[PDB]
Amino acid sequence: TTVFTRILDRLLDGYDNRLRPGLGERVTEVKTDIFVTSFGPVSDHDMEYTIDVFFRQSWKDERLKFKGPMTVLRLNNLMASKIWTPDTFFHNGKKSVAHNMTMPNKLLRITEDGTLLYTMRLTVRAECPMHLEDFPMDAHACPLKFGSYAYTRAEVVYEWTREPARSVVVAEDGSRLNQYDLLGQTVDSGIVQSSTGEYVVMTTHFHLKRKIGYFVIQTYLPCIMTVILSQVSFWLNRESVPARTVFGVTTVLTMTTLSISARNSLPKVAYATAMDWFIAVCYAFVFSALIEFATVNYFTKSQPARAAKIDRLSRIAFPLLFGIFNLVYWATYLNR
Amino acid sequence: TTVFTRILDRLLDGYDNRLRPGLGERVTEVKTDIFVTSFGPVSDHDMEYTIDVFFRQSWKDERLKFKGPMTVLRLNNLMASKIWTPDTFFHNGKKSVAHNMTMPNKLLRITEDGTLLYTMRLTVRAECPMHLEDFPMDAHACPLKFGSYAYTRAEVVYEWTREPARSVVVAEDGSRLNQYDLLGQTVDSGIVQSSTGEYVVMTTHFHLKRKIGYFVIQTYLPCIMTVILSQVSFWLNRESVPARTVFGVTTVLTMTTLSISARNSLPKVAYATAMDWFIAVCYAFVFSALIEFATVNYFTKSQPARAAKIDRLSRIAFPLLFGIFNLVYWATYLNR
Amino acid sequence: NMSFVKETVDKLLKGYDIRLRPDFGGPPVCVGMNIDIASIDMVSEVNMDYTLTMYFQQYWRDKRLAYSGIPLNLTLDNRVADQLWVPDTYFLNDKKSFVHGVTVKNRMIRLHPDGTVLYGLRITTTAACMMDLRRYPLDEQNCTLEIESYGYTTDDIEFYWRGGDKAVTGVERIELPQFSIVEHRLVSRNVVFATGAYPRLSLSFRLKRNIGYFILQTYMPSILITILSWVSFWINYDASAARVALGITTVLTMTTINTHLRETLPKIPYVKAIDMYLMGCFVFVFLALLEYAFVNYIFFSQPARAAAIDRWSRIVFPFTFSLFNLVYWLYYV
Amino acid sequence: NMSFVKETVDKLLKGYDIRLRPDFGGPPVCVGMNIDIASIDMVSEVNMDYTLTMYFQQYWRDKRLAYSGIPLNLTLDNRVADQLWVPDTYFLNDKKSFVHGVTVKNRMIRLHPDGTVLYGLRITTTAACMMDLRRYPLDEQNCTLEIESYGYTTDDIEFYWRGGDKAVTGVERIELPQFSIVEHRLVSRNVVFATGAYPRLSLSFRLKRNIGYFILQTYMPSILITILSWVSFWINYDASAARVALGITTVLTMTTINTHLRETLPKIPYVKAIDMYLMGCFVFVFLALLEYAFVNYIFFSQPARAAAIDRWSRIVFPFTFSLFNLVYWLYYV
Amino acid sequence: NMSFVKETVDKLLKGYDIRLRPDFGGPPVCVGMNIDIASIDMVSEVNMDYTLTMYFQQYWRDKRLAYSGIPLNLTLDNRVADQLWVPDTYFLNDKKSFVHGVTVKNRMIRLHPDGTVLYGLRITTTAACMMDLRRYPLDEQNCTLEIESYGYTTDDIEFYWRGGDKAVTGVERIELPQFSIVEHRLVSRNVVFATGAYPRLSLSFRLKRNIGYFILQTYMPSILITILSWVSFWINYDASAARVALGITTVLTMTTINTHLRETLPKIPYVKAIDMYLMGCFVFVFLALLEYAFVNYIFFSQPARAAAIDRWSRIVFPFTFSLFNLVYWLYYV
Amino acid sequence: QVQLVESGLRLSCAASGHTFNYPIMGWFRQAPGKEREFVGAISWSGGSTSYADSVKDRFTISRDNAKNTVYLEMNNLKPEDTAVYYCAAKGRYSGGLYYPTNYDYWGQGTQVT
Ligand SMILES: *[C@@H]1O[C@H](CO)[C@@H](O[C@@H]2O[C@H](CO)[C@@H](O[C@@H]3O[C@H](CO[C@H]4O[C@H](CO)[C@@H](O)[C@H](O)[C@@H]4O)[C@@H](O)[C@H](O[C@H]4O[C@H](CO)[C@@H](O)[C@H](O)[C@@H]4O)[C@@H]3O)[C@H](O)[C@H]2NC(C)=O)[C@H](O)[C@H]1NC(C)=O
Ligand SMILES: *[C@@H]1O[C@H](CO)[C@@H](O[C@@H]2O[C@H](CO)[C@@H](O[C@@H]3O[C@H](CO[C@H]4O[C@H](CO)[C@@H](O)[C@H](O)[C@@H]4O)[C@@H](O)[C@H](O[C@H]4O[C@H](CO)[C@@H](O)[C@H](O)[C@@H]4O)[C@@H]3O)[C@H](O)[C@H]2NC(C)=O)[C@H](O)[C@H]1NC(C)=O
Ligand SMILES: CCCCCCCC/C=C\CCCCCCCC(=O)O[C@@H](COC(=O)CCCCCCCCCCCCCCC)COP(=O)([O-])OCC[N+](C)(C)C
Ligand SMILES: CCCCCCCC/C=C\CCCCCCCC(=O)O[C@@H](COC(=O)CCCCCCCCCCCCCCC)COP(=O)([O-])OCC[N+](C)(C)C
Ligand SMILES: *[C@@H]1O[C@H](CO)[C@@H](O[C@@H]2O[C@H](CO)[C@@H](O)[C@H](O)[C@H]2NC(C)=O)[C@H](O)[C@H]1NC(C)=O
Ligand SMILES: [Cl-]
Ligand SMILES: [Cl-]
Repeated sequence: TTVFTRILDRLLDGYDNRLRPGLGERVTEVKTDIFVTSFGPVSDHDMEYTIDVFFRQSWKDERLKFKGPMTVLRLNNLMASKIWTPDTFFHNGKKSVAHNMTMPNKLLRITEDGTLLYTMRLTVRAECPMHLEDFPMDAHACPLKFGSYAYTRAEVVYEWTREPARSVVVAEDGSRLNQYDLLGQTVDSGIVQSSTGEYVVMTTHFHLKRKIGYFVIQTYLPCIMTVILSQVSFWLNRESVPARTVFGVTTVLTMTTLSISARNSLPKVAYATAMDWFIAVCYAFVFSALIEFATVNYFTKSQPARAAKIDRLSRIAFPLLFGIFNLVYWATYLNR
Repeated sequence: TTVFTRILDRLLDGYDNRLRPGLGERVTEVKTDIFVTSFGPVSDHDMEYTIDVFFRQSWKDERLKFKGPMTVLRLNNLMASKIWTPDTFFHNGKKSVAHNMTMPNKLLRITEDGTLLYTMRLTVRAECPMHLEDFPMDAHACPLKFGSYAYTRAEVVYEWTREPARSVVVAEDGSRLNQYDLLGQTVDSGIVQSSTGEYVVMTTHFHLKRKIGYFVIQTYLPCIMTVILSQVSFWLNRESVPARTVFGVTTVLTMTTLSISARNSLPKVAYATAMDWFIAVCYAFVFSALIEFATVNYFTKSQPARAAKIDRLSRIAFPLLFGIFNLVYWATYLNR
Repeated sequence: NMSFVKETVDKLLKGYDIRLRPDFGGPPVCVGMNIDIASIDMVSEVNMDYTLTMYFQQYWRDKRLAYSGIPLNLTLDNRVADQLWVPDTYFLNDKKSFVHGVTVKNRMIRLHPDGTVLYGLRITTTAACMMDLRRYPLDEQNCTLEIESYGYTTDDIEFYWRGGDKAVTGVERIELPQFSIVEHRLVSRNVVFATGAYPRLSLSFRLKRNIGYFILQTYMPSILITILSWVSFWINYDASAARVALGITTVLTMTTINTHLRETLPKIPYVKAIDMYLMGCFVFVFLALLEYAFVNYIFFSQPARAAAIDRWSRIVFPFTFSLFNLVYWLYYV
Repeated sequence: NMSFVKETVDKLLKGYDIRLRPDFGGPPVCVGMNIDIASIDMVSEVNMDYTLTMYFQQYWRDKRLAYSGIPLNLTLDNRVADQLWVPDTYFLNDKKSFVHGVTVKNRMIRLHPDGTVLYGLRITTTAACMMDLRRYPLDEQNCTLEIESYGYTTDDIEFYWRGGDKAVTGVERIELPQFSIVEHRLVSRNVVFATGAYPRLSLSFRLKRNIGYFILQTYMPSILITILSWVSFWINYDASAARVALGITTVLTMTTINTHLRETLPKIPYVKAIDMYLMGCFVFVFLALLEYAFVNYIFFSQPARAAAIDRWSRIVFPFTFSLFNLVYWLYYV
Repeated sequence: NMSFVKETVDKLLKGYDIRLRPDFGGPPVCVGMNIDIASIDMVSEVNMDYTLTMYFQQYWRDKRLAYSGIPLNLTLDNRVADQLWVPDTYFLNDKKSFVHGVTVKNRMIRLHPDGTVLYGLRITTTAACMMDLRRYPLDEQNCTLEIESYGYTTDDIEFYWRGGDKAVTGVERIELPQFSIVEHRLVSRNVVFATGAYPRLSLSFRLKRNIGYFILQTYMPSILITILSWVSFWINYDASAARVALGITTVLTMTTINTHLRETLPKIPYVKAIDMYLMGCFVFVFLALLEYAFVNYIFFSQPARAAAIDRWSRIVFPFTFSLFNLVYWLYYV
Repeated sequence: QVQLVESGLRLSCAASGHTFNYPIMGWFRQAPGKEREFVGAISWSGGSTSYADSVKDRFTISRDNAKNTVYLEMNNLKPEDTAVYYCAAKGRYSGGLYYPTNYDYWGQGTQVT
């Protein structure tokens, strides 16, 4: 055990952690890979998502070569603060957490040829810009971009540890999504440019599709039921003026409440979503049923035959047109 | 000034702050008192309360004896980090704050005989389990328990500085309570045994009694007015079937809404409070009035005399029964 | 004799290397764990997590810390924990955690003559628990705590529950307003990641939801509105405004109850048990309204048929609602 | 020369005991305070507090820091404040406070040749303020900040407002939508605790609440609903459904207004001014409904009396409502 | 040759006093700034603030850090920033800021051979923005970021935008849901407080609110309810229950729309444009209900005048509502 | 942009334009041999006035937002009150209330003897 203490003391003797390995001689190459332990909730209102990862970096530092009875030193993570490490940050991160319970969730390993493995456990909140025209039948590609903060590409480059598609691995039971479905990920790398120079960026896109069931049993079904309820009025006799008026006013009030309540977990976008179009058409149907009653009541005591004809025609026209609209709408949006 | 600097440097020369005073020789006795500057809000949903205290501890350390021109050194609280102090914690604390603005709110005083006075300013959030069967006419005993984390009763014992009743002192104008009254407090001490050994625990119970005015004008009055409104229906003539139907329907809907909304403040306990019983009986009255109208309408055209008799008897029976119920309920729950 | 104890303690930390685990280069160090659970706070379905407060004790042996001549176990100031090696234990499914720090950091270090260290912490942790809400509110959940070593593989360290099945205490005294703890379980296993094999301890609880709150809050109002909808069958068919008001009110109120209830839960895509009950109640009130509409449609030419239809509704609707309740509560209980 | 100043400051801090106050063992050290108010972010009735942001300046003399040969005042990097003695000033009624720390800790240290230290902080504090809401929303509040020394008694330390009445600036920068600042006051005193007597500065503001929002959103809806309830008097007494619908709607809407308004405030037990107004409006609408109930009760045998009752209600209800409003607005304004 | 670089960097920090600014005792040190706006997340009328993430770069010259013999920019580990002098820059109007710290502190230190220091931070800041809501939601706001020295006066330090109007980048890429950035402006000035004169940089944005959400959310429901109220004029005047139902429903819906509107804004004491529109609509629906009350009152003895009043109301209400809409939408656009 | 119009013993300052961005109006007077001297300041909305020592209890400042005017009423004059008067607007984050440098839009000079 004294041998390893002497080895560590010699490794750190005269070491300067203010300097990257290969400073002034070569580029520092960092191999990176991410293990997602849970792909957490997506927040539509904040346009963001949370992800919990093991973030793994590996690189060569010739100043740390050693020779001893073991080939890999698995050290206490405090040693990480004594050596040089890459200064990786997430470009679209919002407020991340490096876990510190019960100790810093970090690991450092040194191989005798000077290779360093450096792993940490992180919870990252990241921006996912969403376009909600097709809501609630929308799909998104949520990104995760990371790279060096201070070192340009002439100093530090990043590479995926293995094939890029196999360097971002999602745990099989690691899904905290309630509203979305994760379809896969695409892995890529590139160069970003800024006033301080050119930097390497590593990018991962997660492909999410919104599940529709909640909005079916929360918004679409009540709208359909309100339209059917408004059309029930066509079968009450023309003497029942207060009853048909009650039908009309109650269905219009219900439609207004549903239209207002439809956007409650969404950002205040300036355009219309698909659900908004559905609600607008349902509102038009309900309002037109009330206008039909007003027209029927106007002609009741002067041209009773015309009123009877209008009622009979409406009894067929309204449901048929609503069914045709539903066919067109669902074919348009579920086949996109 | 240099005399005091030399005294302080001599006190701290060869002083090990890892060792409690009297280690291996006798028991460290800590005298404790509490000054409550504000007894903060009580939360029923979280079953917790907040309290702001000056927490005062006092003990004897022979290693800190001195002889100088002054008898008591009132030192900068930095000195407290260089000597031994007790590891006192609050057993039922949830997340507390040691105040730090503009400097750590701590004070250390050393008397020439080796006596230390150590005071800190704390905000403690503590657990108060509540039995809400008598809500909103209930009373609680919220505890505050503290003791040593790591030292058993064979090493550290806590005593109240003066008589236990006089050791916890609540400020006159330090009430941040909104819906409660602080009736008093009791003070006690005891022993608690856990997997690591036996520990001294000091307990203070604060007795709280809920004020009812908010719930009187928030729940009880709307329910009573709804019942009276439903009984108004018995005076309308029998030709006005839509009017009496509207009376019954709107009163039943109001009772349903009140019943759903009356449990917002409370946690989702699995039993019925007193308010729940009151609302259930009011609901029964409103439903029974609607059923009475249905019975009267059923017999109106076939047996008009029976319908008139039922209306006449109901006009007397319903207010009398509601008055008797109110008398019994309030007598039961006020002189509890 | 504080001088001799101080000499011994200073001797222990003289050549101590905190960067190396005990038995570095040799067999794995064994770490026994025990937990005293103080409370389990909010079990949230919206956030899909639960909060736990506990005393977490770790027990191991470091021969570098053995001492002689002092027949006492040395409880030290907790800050000495910053100079000793401790295991890098973490919780895999924890979202936010902290060690309590009033009045000091709630930490205990107790040394023993043979080099045994007892290391205690008081921890509050919010831990993720994905819940299956298909049978809500008659559901039963299983929530876990996953205890693992971050950096040390199974060749450096090995975990075990100290005391067998009695390593976790205080479960039977927990009081939860909405749940009851049916059972708790302790598991020890290994998990393989790309960086090696690691020891894992699992503490799981099985929670059974209490239904009294939901009987008071959701089922009873729906039943009362469904019964209210049947009052129409006892009103004569010529009173159109009264019966239409009754039916429309019941239908809209049932829809309002369902939508109001569904917004206190996460936006899950599937149907829960209470959702099925509310949808059935909606079907009943809607069919009562349709019955009145049909009676109103044919009560001029055929009044006797309308009277018969009302008379049959008076019996059929309560009977079918009773059967629906029987099937529902036999299926879900 | 930078090296000459460097060695002057090194000489100042050589032999400096940060554990001792200036003139330790002698007369008390005097600390002058200035406050420059930047804003009051919010005033919360539910939490009974308010958030204040300010530049807090402390002035004292430490003879150990006197220097000669430089006829200049040394503005030092704020990190040097970690090496100097500073007063242990705290705020007694504060609940959560921080010093701003971007880009660095918002702290300032300025030394003067004779030993005077000027020490500045940028602080945001959420301070408690108990509000009396009996006259709400026509109420006037008094919110204070209590500045005290924690460890040093009046024998060690003295506080004074530096400049007297001009020690606090920036009061005109306070822009609250729901309040206006009427007055501010400075107080100096001593407070006795069981550990001794301590200096205490007090800064108080008087807040006057603006009535416009409540006129727009609470009083007018109630007035309009009360007026709408009078439309029943002009409708013929054969329209039982229409008049009953009018009365029921007005009554339930008044109750809804009251419940919705009261749900947004702390659960105080007493009655506020707005509550008394809403209850008066409820009494008026309930009496209108009762008037129709009586007219419907009597009109089939005494139509002339029912017509007279409606005719008199048309005049009486607006008159008594105007009297109620006159009395209410005279008493509360 | 890394050993020579190490020796040079050790030499630069030999005898270095971080308590002293560059050119201490001489002319002011000039600090240039530039900002890359990564995002502007949320703009809140309720809290009167906005959130912003940026790369903030400061540039200055420190001749103590000049080095020779190394023809390279020296990017150093960001912890070297703790061993150097940096400016004490802060944001006056900020409420809560932080530097990102994952995986390490998001900080950059780059030395140049002549002694030039580039110091970069990534900052998320919430900043106060007082908003004028008199024309809401047709309003336009001006939100600023104020950048100042905390301790150093204009005799010690000077600020300037590095590159003039090109010093702030990334504004044109910003996408906001409710707003669009019409313009951004850069200003440099001096500000005098009681403690002296300080340099100040201001960055201002002008935001114009998008109207579509409010067209879909509040204006169209109000228009549709107002139109719905006119259906009453086409129902025969003897159907009292129906027309009273229409009037009551329209009044209730107006109140509901208004409450949903007000549940999203701060409690300001003045009237907004949307408030003006909503109370115009309320006046219209109330007048329609009063028209029915009049017709029902006079139609028993004067059927012809009642028919004429209904017939004329069929035309007058749409015409006046169209005129009110024309005036409203011409006064605000 | 704010336009200040001076009229007027009583001096009136009528402001038009962006009075929301400059929520404070202040009064100054310049002596023939001395620099500009602060007299008083008024908030457009809060109506919270502040005065210099030399004109406390004598000068008064009032504000009306109906036509965006601020009035300085001068009473109990003295021969040491013969200075050219100016009115100015101060930004929201412009610093100290007593320093002319912090005021952006200055009105026309008005003479008093
Ligand atoms: C009241 O008490 C709280 C804690 O309860 C204080 O907050 C802590 O303040 C200390 C002192 O400033 C902080 O400790 C120092 O942190 C430096 C780094 O700060 C950055 O990173 C941390 C996270 O790692 C962030 O929290 C922080 O905001 C910054 O972004 C370290 O560099 C310091 O270490 C240096 O000195 C030690 C001396 O021994 C050396 O060993 C180190 O190598 C190094 O040179 C130091 O650790 C602490 O992080 C703060 N914690 C929190 C949670 O904020 C308040 O400041 C205090 N308030 C008052 C008024 O006193
Ligand atoms: C949001 O709202 C803020 C105010 O709250 C607006 O900020 C103002 O912006 C204008 C520019 O549009 C600023 O005016 C300019 O100020 C410059 C700096 O002045 C300082 O230095 C001079 C001496 O050099 C001093 O006299 C002065 O008191 C200051 O200390 C001037 O240099 C500019 O002058 C230029 O224009 C004038 C004509 O206008 C020419 O005569 C000059 O030669 C020169 O070309 C100019 O005056 C103003 O200072 C800002 N106010 C504040 C408080 O910062 C934002 O513009 C607004 N945002 C948007 C998007 O509109
Ligand atoms: C109190 C109660 C009041 C309310 C009323 C109660 C009534 C009670 C009565 C009945 C209850 C019925 C409940 C059904 C719930 C189904 C949910 C489901 O499983 O959805 C499934 C999908 O769903 C689809 O794919 C269908 C979507 C299209 C629906 C079209 C409706 C047409 C109506 C025509 C009308 C014509 C009318 C003509 C005129 C008369 C699964 O959901 P998911 O997993 O989230 O989806 C995955 C999405 N992803 C793959 C893209 C990721
Ligand atoms: C728009 C509004 C719509 C609603 C309607 C508006 C209507 C407007 C008209 C009138 C409104 C009148 C409002 C009064 C409010 C008083 C509040 C108060 O302070 O109460 C105090 C008195 O409380 C008690 O003493 C508790 C017992 C109350 C019993 C009530 C019985 C009613 C029975 C009716 C039977 C009818 C039968 C009829 C049969 C035909 C509360 O005391 P506290 O100190 O806060 O609490 C105790 C605290 N302690 C435990 C620490 C001691
Ligand atoms: C130090 O701690 C050890 C471990 O708990 C103690 O050893 C146990 O002491 C109890 C005392 O009742 C015995 O019943 C056990 O049989 C002991 N176990 C072992 C393995 O020795 C020891 O007594 C403690 N020492 C002191 C001085 O308290
Ligand atoms: Cl999700
Ligand atoms: Cl309370």
